[PDB]
Amino acid sequence: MQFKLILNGKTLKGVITIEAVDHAEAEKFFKQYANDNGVDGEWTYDEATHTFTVTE
Ligand SMILES: [Zn+2]
Ligand SMILES: [Zn+2]
Repeated sequence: MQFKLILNGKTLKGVITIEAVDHAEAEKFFKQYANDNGVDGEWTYDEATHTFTVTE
């Protein structure tokens, strides 16, 4: 499956797409990915579009 993360940071913006075999695994990956980017934000998920957002 494919999932997207929109990073809406104060000083960094991004869009990342991954392949994953599980929805919760994708969430866990993206949370670690944002943490590793130094991005600390609030989260959303939209199942219709397979899109996570993190907003600082
Ligand atoms: Zn699952
Ligand atoms: Zn789905």
